[PDB]
Amino acid sequence: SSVQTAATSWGTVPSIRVYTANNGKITERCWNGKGWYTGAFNEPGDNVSVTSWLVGSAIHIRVYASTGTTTTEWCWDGNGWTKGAYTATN
Amino acid sequence: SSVQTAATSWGTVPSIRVYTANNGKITERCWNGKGWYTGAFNEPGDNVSVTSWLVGSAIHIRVYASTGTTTTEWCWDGNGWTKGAYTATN
Amino acid sequence: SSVQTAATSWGTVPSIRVYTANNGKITERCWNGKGWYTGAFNEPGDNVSVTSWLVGSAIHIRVYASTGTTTTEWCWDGNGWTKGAYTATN
Ligand SMILES: OC[C@@]1(O)OC[C@@H](O)[C@@H](O)[C@@H]1O
Ligand SMILES: OC[C@@]1(O)OC[C@@H](O)[C@@H](O)[C@@H]1O
Ligand SMILES: OC[C@@]1(O)OC[C@@H](O)[C@@H](O)[C@@H]1O
Repeated sequence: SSVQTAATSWGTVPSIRVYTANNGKITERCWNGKGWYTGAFNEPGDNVSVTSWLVGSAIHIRVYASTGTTTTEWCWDGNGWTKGAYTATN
Repeated sequence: SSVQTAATSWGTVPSIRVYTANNGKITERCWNGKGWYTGAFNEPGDNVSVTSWLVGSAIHIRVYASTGTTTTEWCWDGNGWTKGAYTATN
Repeated sequence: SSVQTAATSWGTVPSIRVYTANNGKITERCWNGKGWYTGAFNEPGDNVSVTSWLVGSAIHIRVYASTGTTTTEWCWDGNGWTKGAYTATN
């Protein structure tokens, strides 16, 4: 009956991204040290998890969105979100 | 029917913090390389997620606790837990 | 009615591990920069969370699997998964 969140962060400011799944809809709230705002991420899912890493000063993000037994990976690589190649025989 | 956990860690020992939401109550078990113990975190929530970063050797933690459509951020910055400024129009 | 995932990553390639709990069974899909494959992790749980850290170039992983009010820690330290010492009075 409650929403579910995943979070990642990078740097020392830091930057934060919080993802929230809500009735099959996943949104993103972001923080970069000046204020909270709403991010470009809007994707279907009943559950979400996230991890992130830095390549120099480039941020790369992977969000794992799941409806039922199917799980989809979304990749941020600085040029808008794109679908990843993840798979599973759940 | 089961409890839900989130975890973060830092350093090389390392330090670990595991957060558990249980019937709207969120507790914290901690590890610093000598034994598991119970942490100062005790907050209302049906769901939890966490991220953390280091500023030199200072640890900063952000825990995201959710009941229903409302989500609250708690900040550790070395001086006890305090409420953060996170928001969302869920 | 949906599966639940947790994710961690390390390095710059990077390496990714995605954990999925599905009807009390937790599996692992892995990525090391050449393709997605299925990992050695197969453990009972209705919920999962993960964190990881590096000691030089050695990866250490901690997965937190939960059925009901009981929560179990599994440790990867380069020599196969082993049970950890975590505890809680949930
Ligand atoms: O497209 C980006 C990608 O190749 O990055 C590495 C892994 O996250 C893959 O699942 C993903 O498809
Ligand atoms: O008070 C600490 C704070 O400013 O830190 C950065 C963000 O986590 C904010 O949501 C939070 O309120
Ligand atoms: O056996 C490995 C271990 O000691 O590593 C540190 C902590 O994760 C403990 O819970 C765990 O048992």
